[PDB]
Amino acid sequence: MGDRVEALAIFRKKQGVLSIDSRLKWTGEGKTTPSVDIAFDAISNLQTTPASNPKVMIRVFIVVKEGEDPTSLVFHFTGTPNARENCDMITNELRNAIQRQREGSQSK
Repeated sequence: MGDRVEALAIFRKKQGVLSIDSRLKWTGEGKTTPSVDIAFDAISNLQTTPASNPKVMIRVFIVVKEGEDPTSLVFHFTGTPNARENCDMITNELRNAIQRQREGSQSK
């Protein structure tokens, strides 16, 4: 909500739109259902490409959202025309909103 940012990326050889609305939601190509729906409470941290890299990507480290186990997902913006710019847009709002939830969930 407001943190809504879009950037398509390749998730497990799937090139779809990566969206951010309180919950990090990535969706595959030609799909109405999100393939990566993980809330910020299930995002412990993430690693993104250092900008100066042809293979622009976004990696997310998932905390265990009751129901599964801790995992790490990768969204390759490498196959995206605006990989880095959207990657930054995603990462910045993503990381900001992810921590934003932590502010009211944990003491720090």
